[PDB]
Amino acid sequence: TVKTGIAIGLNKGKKVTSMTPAPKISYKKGAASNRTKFVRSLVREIAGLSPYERRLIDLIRNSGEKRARKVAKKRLGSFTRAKAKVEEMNNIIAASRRH
Amino acid sequence: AISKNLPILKNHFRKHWQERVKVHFDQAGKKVSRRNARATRAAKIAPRPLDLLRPVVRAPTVKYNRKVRAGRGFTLAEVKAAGLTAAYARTIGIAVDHRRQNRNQEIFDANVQRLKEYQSKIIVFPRNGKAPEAEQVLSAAATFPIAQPATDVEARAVQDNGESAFRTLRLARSEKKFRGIREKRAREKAEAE
Amino acid sequence: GAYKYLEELQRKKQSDVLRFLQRVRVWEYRQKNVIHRAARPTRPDKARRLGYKAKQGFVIYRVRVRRGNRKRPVPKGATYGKPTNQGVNELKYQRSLRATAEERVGRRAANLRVLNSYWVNQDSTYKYFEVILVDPQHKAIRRDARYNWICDPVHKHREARGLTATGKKSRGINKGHKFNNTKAGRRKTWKRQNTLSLWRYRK
Amino acid sequence: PEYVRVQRQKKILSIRLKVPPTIAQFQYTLDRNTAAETFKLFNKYRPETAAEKKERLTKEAAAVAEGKSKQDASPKPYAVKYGLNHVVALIENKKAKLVLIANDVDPIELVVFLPALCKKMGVPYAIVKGKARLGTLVNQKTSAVAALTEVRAEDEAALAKLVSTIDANFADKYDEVKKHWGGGILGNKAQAKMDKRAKNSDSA
RNA sequence: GUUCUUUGUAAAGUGCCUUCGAAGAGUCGAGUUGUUUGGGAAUGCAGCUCUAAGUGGGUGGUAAAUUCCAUCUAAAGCUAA
RNA sequence: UUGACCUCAAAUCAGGUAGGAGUACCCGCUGAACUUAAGCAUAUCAAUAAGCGGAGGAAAAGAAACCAACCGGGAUUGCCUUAGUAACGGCGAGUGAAGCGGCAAAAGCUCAAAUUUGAAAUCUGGUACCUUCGGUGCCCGAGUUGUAAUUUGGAGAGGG
Repeated sequence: TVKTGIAIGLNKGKKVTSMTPAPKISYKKGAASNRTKFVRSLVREIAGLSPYERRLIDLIRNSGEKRARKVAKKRLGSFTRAKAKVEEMNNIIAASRRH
Repeated sequence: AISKNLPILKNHFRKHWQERVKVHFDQAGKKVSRRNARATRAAKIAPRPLDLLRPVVRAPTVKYNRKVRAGRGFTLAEVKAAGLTAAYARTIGIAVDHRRQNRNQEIFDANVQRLKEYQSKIIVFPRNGKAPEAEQVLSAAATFPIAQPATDVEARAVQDNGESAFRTLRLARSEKKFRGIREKRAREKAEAE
Repeated sequence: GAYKYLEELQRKKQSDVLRFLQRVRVWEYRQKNVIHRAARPTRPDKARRLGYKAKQGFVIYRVRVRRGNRKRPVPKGATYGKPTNQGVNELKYQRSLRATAEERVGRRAANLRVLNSYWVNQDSTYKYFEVILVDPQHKAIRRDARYNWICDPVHKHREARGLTATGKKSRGINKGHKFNNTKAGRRKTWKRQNTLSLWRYRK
Repeated sequence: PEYVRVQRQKKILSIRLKVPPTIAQFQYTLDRNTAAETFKLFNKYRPETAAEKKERLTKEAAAVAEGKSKQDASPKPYAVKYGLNHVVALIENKKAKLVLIANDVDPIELVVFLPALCKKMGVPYAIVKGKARLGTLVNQKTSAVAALTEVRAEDEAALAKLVSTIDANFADKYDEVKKHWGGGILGNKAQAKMDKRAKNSDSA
């Protein structure tokens, strides 16, 4: 990052020599796996899309993604966590049955 | 209730302070049981101090970033810079604060110096039993004092660059201020259609 | 692995065999009895990783729990006081209903020490749970500091106190500014933050 | 009494109700022919236990601490195999050379990943009826999670024979019961009498 | 401290390259309610409804959207002073 | 025909444990009023009285889904401190902090997540005997719905 030396500004501190840490796996907490993705994909086969999944996938193929964005919005609550749920189904749509 | 000029005082005594009270009449007493544990600890502990190895780590804020502070344990980055492992370094007499890390090399130095003077002074005996006793030094932390990482010098020559330093702050602050709105005009002349 | 197949499985309780367990164990409950004893784990992925071990000195307590609230005891529509309190059926229950179950099987056989309960079936009239029991009497757990700590009389009626999952949860005691009001034991910090303690040479 | 009450409605109340594609594939169990030879052939595959574990310490007493035998002494185990997590992870890496899926297991939940596995990891299986009869020739209890990644060159003959029989009469009829919703079989009451209703109000 | 005995094809630590590194859900937060409460457009806690995920997710004390980051790993556990 | 099989249970139950006491102090739930506002519901009283559930000398807390914005810091606990302030409150009466600094005292760790399978190999009990808080010859069961044994994030695991 580096500072400027000035007591304020973009960086209100000292340009003192930085350094690097070790591989703290507590910055690696967001991990997947060949054992988990095997299961997470084997899941959509052992059970696949449930009642809520059928419901919302038809909401995109209804009036758009903005409409299906306020459906998963009424299921999780995080407008941003919802945008995640949106592209995940287009992965069920395009990636699975589209080609 | 209110009569004649006096300060408006907020004295939280509407409840039963006269029930959940504790005047430290145990001041000098619990203070003495303190020094007692010291000597009772020792008899047991054999030749190891009332405290273990604590580092020199600078303090946070705009108020305490001025001087260092008696750190907690010891990172494993500073642990292998000394030459040993934590499951074995703690079984010696050095603290290990693994949840914390070092982001400065200037201080990492003053802290790696504390690991050399301390280890070269630890007469350690195995599972022999004879253990050639070499007494012990009271407090471990009061034996390796605040080596306040380089306070620099206190007598140099005159240097003037004519920036005023006062406007280097009137503008240093104007830097972080109009950053977003000066990028608003810089957003127009950023994209070329 | 195998158990993690069910770890991700014990997550999508919405269709086929999972939604089918809604129309199967709901009746399994309203069949045996209400507060009873079971045999082997119903969801090995949870129990185990949460504290279950398939060895002697091991039993399970599957229990039926009622939902809703806790309407203020006071007979009829009388509360004897100022409106700030008044309300009756519209009253919370600071402890989770989950504790209700533990505190029941827990004190049906206090010879045991409650480890932790696990959710498995919610309805309308009820919200069901199950229990993993550690026995401080069989040499099967009384020969393993892997979980030996349980048998000590300092663990007397685990569930009815707050040393379980729902416990530290139903105590408000967790690390962080999210709990500054009570990052210490409720009345410890309370008595503390109000207590007027004075010195020898009062400063 | 109450123990016959709850257990009878348990599986028979599960039959009026429409069983998911995860189930229903049941009743579509092992034919009476497979049971006959899968009992006469699996009677030559029995794992270590009892006198077998004892006879092992006497043979290494004349080998390991005798003519210095490094880990190897007696012939490697050639019988039937077992293990939930053992035969579960076996199919996940093709290691299995025979699959026998758990018929019962009160909690059919920890055996839900057995079927969809052989799917995107092709391995011939047959949902065999006998979690107990399985425990008898494996000298265990009620697990039904059996494996067989090898055998002898005197019995591997009848192996490939039923290898294709189970595969076709089970593994290939599986890609079919994929869009199959079973169950819904009523009794004589709402059935034979349900005939008097629709037969005396429609085309009669 | 001394004496009678190898548990030993014994057991474990830092080194090198590499393939890896799973990491806990009727949780999480959202919704509304009432209490609590410095926590003020939720301080937690509980309620019935909803019920995910992994460059993700809790937090950054003013709602909300986009941009990363800083920051840490819940949903499991023992522990003297 | 014979024998398994899971659940249920059965019994002056082989054979084991549970209640309660005390109850300054603590860990939950619980729950106000009087009082104060010069009257008064919101508030306050007070998440206190009483109420009911449970231990132990301390039990609870306890290694971070913490604090921070800095060169950062660094388990919990309790202590001067912050400060009766920023702040909550007919923003009326009054309520009410934390992180820093200083501080005694200070400490670390364990289970599931893997395929060891060339090996159910482990743990309860009974039983001759013994150096008896247990042990080995003899004999069952829980457990294969993971006890052994590998595995805990700051890491660290199969191959070589």
